[PDB]
Amino acid sequence: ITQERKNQLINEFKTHESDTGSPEVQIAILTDSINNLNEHLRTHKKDHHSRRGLLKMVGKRRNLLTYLRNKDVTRYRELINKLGLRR
RNA sequence: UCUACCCAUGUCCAGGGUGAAGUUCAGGUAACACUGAAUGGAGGCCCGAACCCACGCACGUUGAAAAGUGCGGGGAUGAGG
Ligand SMILES: [Mg+2]
Ligand SMILES: [Mg+2]
Ligand SMILES: [Mg+2]
Repeated sequence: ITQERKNQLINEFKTHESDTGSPEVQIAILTDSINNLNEHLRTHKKDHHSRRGLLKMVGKRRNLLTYLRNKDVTRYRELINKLGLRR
């Protein structure tokens, strides 16, 4: 467990001090879980059930990224640079 | 001392072509795949002298020669000479 990743990408674009539901925070946590799960699948190549989990996370993260991009174009660009995404 | 195979140690193979893997960059996707370009220089790879071979024909047949010559021919970085 890491609230580290919360308090980092809360404060970058914080609505509240104890913001949790910011797209920033969500996308960041998704990015952390995605990347963790990828390295599981490097080892456990034929864990297909878990891999469907990955594809759902990826789809959530994409949809939240498309949401920012349409909402706040600058705020989107700051998030993808810090996480190191492309889209 | 010919020749067959082997062992040790040397050496030879003008030139030209083709463009494997890999790599890089770009694209590419959540990751990979995958795509393009450049690079790269593989091969009992290609064309072709030396060299090695001996497919066809002619000639020769008391020969220039007890196996050759002429004109073409095959291999030519290899299980090579
Ligand atoms: Mg050859
Ligand atoms: Mg040749
Ligand atoms: Mg000849």
